[PDB]
Amino acid sequence: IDPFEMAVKQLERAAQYMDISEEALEWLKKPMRIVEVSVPIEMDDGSVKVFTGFRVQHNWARGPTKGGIRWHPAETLSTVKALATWMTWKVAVVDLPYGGGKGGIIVNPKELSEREQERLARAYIRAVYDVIGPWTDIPAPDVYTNPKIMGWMMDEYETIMRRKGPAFGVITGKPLSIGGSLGRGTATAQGAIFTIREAAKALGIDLKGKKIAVQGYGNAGYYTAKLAKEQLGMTVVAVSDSRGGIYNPDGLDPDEVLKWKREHGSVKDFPGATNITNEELLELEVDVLAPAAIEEVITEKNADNIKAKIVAEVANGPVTPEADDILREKGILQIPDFLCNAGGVTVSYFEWVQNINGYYWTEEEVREKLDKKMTKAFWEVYNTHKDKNIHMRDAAYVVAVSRVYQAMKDRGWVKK
Ligand SMILES: NC(=O)c1ccc[n+]([C@@H]2O[C@H](COP(=O)([O-])OP(=O)(O)OC[C@H]3O[C@@H](n4cnc5c(N)ncnc54)[C@H](OP(=O)(O)O)[C@@H]3O)[C@@H](O)[C@H]2O)c1
Repeated sequence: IDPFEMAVKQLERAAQYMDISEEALEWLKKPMRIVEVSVPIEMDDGSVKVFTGFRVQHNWARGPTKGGIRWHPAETLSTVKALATWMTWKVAVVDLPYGGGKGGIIVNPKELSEREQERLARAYIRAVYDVIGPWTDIPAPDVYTNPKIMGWMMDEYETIMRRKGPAFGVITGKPLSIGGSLGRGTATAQGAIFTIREAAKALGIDLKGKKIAVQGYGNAGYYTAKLAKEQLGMTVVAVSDSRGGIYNPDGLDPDEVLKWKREHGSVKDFPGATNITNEELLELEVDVLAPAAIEEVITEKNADNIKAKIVAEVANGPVTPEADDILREKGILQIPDFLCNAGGVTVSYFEWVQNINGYYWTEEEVREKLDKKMTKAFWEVYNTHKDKNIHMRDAAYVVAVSRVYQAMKDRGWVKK
């Protein structure tokens, strides 16, 4: 509807910058498989309640589809389809043998208990077994789905499969006790850190004691700031949550910021730092900028006032396309949000590899492998963005869609 057609429009805006076939563009627009299921559960009161579950596998030319599961009351098939179409290219940009998928249940998990959550997860797996699998479709954690739910669903899948294969590999984000992966907690942020270091290297600027402004202070934002300070030599000077923000040119301690927010519910009035708002945060003179909160933080109204040299879109959708154009014509190097947030997808791929191989990597090995994947993804995007003189998002889209086109042409799906 709205989101699916938005994804289709983004795909066409990418395709007009590359030599793709018309039949391939049409094939990419239509998701390969959509599964609607009536997921039944027995409520805690003894009644039976049926929810609507969606499993959309957008494409599997490059390999088994990889996609999250979302439990949000406002879910429609359009949102699932668009998101699946979108992490198709997420797994494409970072060179994974994956397709894109999305799972969803039209449900309000706020008033579902632990028993109800377990039953709903188990019943969703019972409904969507025939269309999933370790080599076919790998669900992953997403909004309102925590690794406890995935332990439950892996249990159900191994129960139904009778443990004939690598059950652990059917889904990702499982608890560390049963087929979990190290680096899953700090994954997206750490991959964003590798991309930030690579962008600084490409731009020609060194990160020793530079300035980074991080907007949004969820787990991802705190990890991004902490890892940037610890590794890159970043002197973070300002961080904001939804409620408010702080500024301190002397540098910040992300551990202290997290402690303050936990103690007081927000980062408001952190000691030693002036209280500022998010719009104050966006225009600050920093070297790196990283938005990690609600989508479309940067708008056309506040794009020409950005002074940061590098923008790392840690959060999804944070910059409007015309604001992206403004930042491009300002000499500001960006990082596409789906290219930036590819750390979680890369570590989920790593977890799947560990499950399939039966061998579990250390946090060290995971870190170096994520480093390699993230660096090659960013460098491919930047090199296409240099050769074709196109935007960051356009370059990443070109890389992803070119890979998917090559996968289909090799599979024979599209003869042209
Ligand atoms: N792109 C991908 O494919 C992919 C794959 C994996 C992960 N990811 C990313 O990584 C994140 C993984 O999700 P997450 O689980 O880490 O989100 P999270 O922020 O840890 O959410 C956990 C939720 O569980 C509840 N909770 C926490 N502790 C609890 C306790 N002791 N008892 C009861 N409830 C508790 C919390 O709400 P209450 O406290 O109110 O219950 C909270 O909302 C996602 O946000 C996603 O963006 C992405």
